[PDB]
Amino acid sequence: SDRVSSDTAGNTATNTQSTVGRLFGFGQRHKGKHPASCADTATDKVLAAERYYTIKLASWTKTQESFDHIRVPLPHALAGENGGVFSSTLRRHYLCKCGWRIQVQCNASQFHAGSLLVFMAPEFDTSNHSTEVEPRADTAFKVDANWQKHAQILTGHAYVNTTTKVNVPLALNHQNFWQWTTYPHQILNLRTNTTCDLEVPYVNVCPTSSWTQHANWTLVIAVLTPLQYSQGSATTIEITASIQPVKPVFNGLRHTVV
Amino acid sequence: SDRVSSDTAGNTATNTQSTVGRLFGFGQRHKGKHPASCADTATDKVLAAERYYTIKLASWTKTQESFDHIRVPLPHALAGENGGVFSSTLRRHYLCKCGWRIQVQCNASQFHAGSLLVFMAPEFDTSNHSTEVEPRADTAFKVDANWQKHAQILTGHAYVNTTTKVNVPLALNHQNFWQWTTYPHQILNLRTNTTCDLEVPYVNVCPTSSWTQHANWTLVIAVLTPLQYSQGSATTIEITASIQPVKPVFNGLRHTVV
Amino acid sequence: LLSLCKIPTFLGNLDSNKKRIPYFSATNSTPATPLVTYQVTLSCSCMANSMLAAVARNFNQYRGSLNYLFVFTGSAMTKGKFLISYTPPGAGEPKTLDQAMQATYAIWDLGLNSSYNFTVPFISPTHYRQTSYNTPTITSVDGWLTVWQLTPLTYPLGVPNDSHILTLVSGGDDFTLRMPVTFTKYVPQ
Amino acid sequence: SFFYDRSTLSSVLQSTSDVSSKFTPSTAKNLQNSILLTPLPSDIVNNSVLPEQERWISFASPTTQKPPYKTKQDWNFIMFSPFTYYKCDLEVTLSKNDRETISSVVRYVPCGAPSDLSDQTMPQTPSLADTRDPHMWVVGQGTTNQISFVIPYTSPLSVLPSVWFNGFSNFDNSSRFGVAPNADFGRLLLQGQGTFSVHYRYKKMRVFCPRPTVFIPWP
Amino acid sequence: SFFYDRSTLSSVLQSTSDVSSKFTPSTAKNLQNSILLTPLPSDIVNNSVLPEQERWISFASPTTQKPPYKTKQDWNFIMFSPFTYYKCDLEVTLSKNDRETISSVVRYVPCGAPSDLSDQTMPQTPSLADTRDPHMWVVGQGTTNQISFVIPYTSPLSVLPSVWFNGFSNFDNSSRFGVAPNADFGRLLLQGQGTFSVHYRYKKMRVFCPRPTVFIPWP
Repeated sequence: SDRVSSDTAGNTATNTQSTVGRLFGFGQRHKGKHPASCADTATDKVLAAERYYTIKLASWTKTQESFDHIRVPLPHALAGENGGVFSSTLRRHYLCKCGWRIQVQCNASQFHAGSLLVFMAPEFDTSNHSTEVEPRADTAFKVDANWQKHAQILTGHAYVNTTTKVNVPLALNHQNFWQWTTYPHQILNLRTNTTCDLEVPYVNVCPTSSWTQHANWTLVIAVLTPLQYSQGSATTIEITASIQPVKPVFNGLRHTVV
Repeated sequence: SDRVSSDTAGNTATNTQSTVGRLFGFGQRHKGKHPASCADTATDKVLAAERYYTIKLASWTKTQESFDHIRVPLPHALAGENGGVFSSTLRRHYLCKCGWRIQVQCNASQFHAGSLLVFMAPEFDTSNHSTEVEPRADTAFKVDANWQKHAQILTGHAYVNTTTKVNVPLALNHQNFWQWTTYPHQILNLRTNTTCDLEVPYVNVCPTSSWTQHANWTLVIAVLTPLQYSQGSATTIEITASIQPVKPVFNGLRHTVV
Repeated sequence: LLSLCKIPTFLGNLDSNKKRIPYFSATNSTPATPLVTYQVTLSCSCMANSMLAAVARNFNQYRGSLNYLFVFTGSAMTKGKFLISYTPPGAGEPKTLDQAMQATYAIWDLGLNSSYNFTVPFISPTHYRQTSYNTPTITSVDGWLTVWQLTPLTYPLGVPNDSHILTLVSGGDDFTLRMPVTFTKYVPQ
Repeated sequence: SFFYDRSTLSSVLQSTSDVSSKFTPSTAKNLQNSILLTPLPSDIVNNSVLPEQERWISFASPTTQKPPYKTKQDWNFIMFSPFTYYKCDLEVTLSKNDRETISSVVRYVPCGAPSDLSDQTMPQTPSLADTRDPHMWVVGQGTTNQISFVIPYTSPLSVLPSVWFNGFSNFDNSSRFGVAPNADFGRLLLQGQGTFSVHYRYKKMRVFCPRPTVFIPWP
Repeated sequence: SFFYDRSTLSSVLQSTSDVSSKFTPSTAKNLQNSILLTPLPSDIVNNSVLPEQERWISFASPTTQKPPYKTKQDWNFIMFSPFTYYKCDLEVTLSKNDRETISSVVRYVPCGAPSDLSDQTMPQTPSLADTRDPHMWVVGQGTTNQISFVIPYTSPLSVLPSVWFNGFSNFDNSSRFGVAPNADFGRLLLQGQGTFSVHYRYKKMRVFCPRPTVFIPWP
């Protein structure tokens, strides 16, 4: 009913029929103001970049447990070729400042059970935790390919070998997921909605970001209640997301990164 | 929708999501006025007694036929220990005057069929009919433990042996159930509602009641349409009730009854 | 910091293998005992990892409402009714449905809306109550919250017998904490 | 602001050289004679000349599996910092661990400024005092063996990361992932005999973006 | 108010461990290194970790049948407290029993708050100072070997029982009958060398319900 919602962005448009509204993190929106730390007049209002970029994220199965999650580093998740003009413009600029408008999608049925927590978090560790190796430029800002387990992050994850790990009780990349709900979020309850709509402004340690070195925002999808269904019900349950950079402004035009 | 209803009474509260409204018998409510037949100032407005007392009533199976019923003598159904402070106060008073606010509960599913008639009746025979024995203090005002059949009450039930019964065509405790719908009531249709809400004022042959000798009101749940369901559907269908004495007033304080 | 306390966070329920999960199970039957029992203390092991408890651990006393949020995750075809009860102390834990429904309670009916927001009223002999304790006292333990199965969860064929109800807690609208302190230290693991 | 506006033990310092001598970075049973001003874990990292911010905490003993830790930090801050970024001024308190008359010189170096671990330019003078940097000098039986002062936020960053920094600090991304560049309040170098405990008090404390607290073992 | 607004000897404290060390509860000839702030008799009760309020006074010596007593209290208050309940703030004075230069750290713990008898989180630092709780640190030849301060009434009780409490403190009525729950002004933990005498001064003293004074032997 009042749950039918359409949202336009450039030459793209998202549509849902089970929305529970859009949550604005910090009750703020990125207004697109130029960073006062740059003298060069920023490149902005690029319609071809102010749109929704949709990508498949993961498959939800009965094996996932509460707090298992998928991470989507930003803006990096869209710095690839599929980032269209947002990407091609980003790659050719030293700095970028922007917010995010996101909708994650996931449908099941009236006979399926389970729920996900969809949230945005600033300075949320996106590094690989299945190794004791130091994170690198090409391994630190990648969209998770597999669901991440939860136990190994409560007290953090030090990039040191297994035997040293014993004398390291806490790492600064710790994430007490029991409170992940304190981050701007929404819940995707299979019985209620098939979409979640969020939007966050630009936050960072500085006016604009040298994105090549920093993924300030992270979109995270974690299961809260495990997926359940009986014999006969659809078994393929997938999660998708439409990500829109809100009024991105670019500074420091230069040759592209490789 | 407008079928979600909550009702508070003391430290209790009933909630339903399929109400069809509350029916006020005789369009009257017990206002809690003191009986003009008593000189002693009544004890009233006892919050600990003006609440909902919830009890399990019976299990509904496919074997019940139209007009089979369960009787709940009042105030006796709550004169036991589970009657809380209403009970402990009642047992220590010679007289009691009050109305009743009741909600009977019973859920099934969109795939079950059947209906019940929920009604309140004054001077409704609550005596045992499975015997020719004279009703006694401890057998006349008890909540039915088993469903009562219907045939043996159309013309009443004389407390005389089976052979005399032949020359006794009618007894004053007769109940033409074909007209039970003339009593303040509501219907619990499995396809429509899972609750019925009724309320009746105080009626009796006198200003206040010597309850120890008289159960003036009787809550009755009778099936109108037999329970039906197919193989696989939930088989356990139970009936419950929340009973609230409306503004009870007590007179004639004395030692307790045993 | 109160902002955090008001964000509903997950309670830790025990799995059949004594594992901790954010929900409890219910099926086509009405047990004579509560499905879950939470002692109202910000010290409950049950809410030990909720944001509410995490913040409360750094304060001496609290006051106000507590919100227990239950989210039904069963199928859309599953129906049923629960009786959520809050029993103040003094006469011990409620042993039967008859006892539970004699205290503060709300009947939760399943349907279109998925969750039920239950409030444990602040009923106390004192204006403030302790966040933790060595031994339970009348100023640190305030009774129990038990959820019962009023009517059995009911459903058609082709539906799993067990439904999972997510459980969360947080401070209510008039909830407050006071007196900043350090909680008993422990070794992470 | 009120909660964090109170002094909490956050570090310890030790020196075995006199006031009138050249300051030289040293370590003794996990105690340096200089400190990195940050509530987060700090310690000598991979043989760094001075303490740097750590990414994890380690026990001092290789056996016990029990504290003390070899890393310096405000335990109260680490155990309870439900925010991603923070902003504040720092009130530092430095106390001598015994009653022997104090005779010490401390040099405060703003966030990211030169440490200037140079020689004495004049004989028999405390090299740490040979600077325009803010420095303190306490000595005598009239003193009360302690020092306290407040410094402003000096980091080039707008706000400091309270727990993790999901990135590198240099352009070739070779630094230790997880540590932000210049995320501190400067350093404290000390000379003179003694062991001194340090306290931090967060003035006009402001926090941003709520986040999880350190997990606690299930009772 | 006037009568009780004056300092009276009410306790004595003793410590044999230095400032920069881990505080550990100890007893030596009936003197602990921590105190329970209450004018009523207090002492280690049935091997309690810290002093608790007593219900009776005992001689220190098992023979003499003469004081000192092994229990701590404000003799003037016990001998003259013609009221059942009292309300007030507490001005505490702590004095070193000899002229050796003082070097001590004292921690004040509000009524019923955690004692936090934990290890040092950093080497060579007074563990008692490793808190946000109000604590005092005095040391040096410029000091005058004493400490004084005033604390507010912190008990969760509206008024404190001055003599007896006709009841138990727990729900299973297993506590020591006669002692009220949290009927004190907190505790004082001390570290550093020395023996210190303690005084109490009852600020804005208010009393309720007149009652008998301690009986005195017939002349």
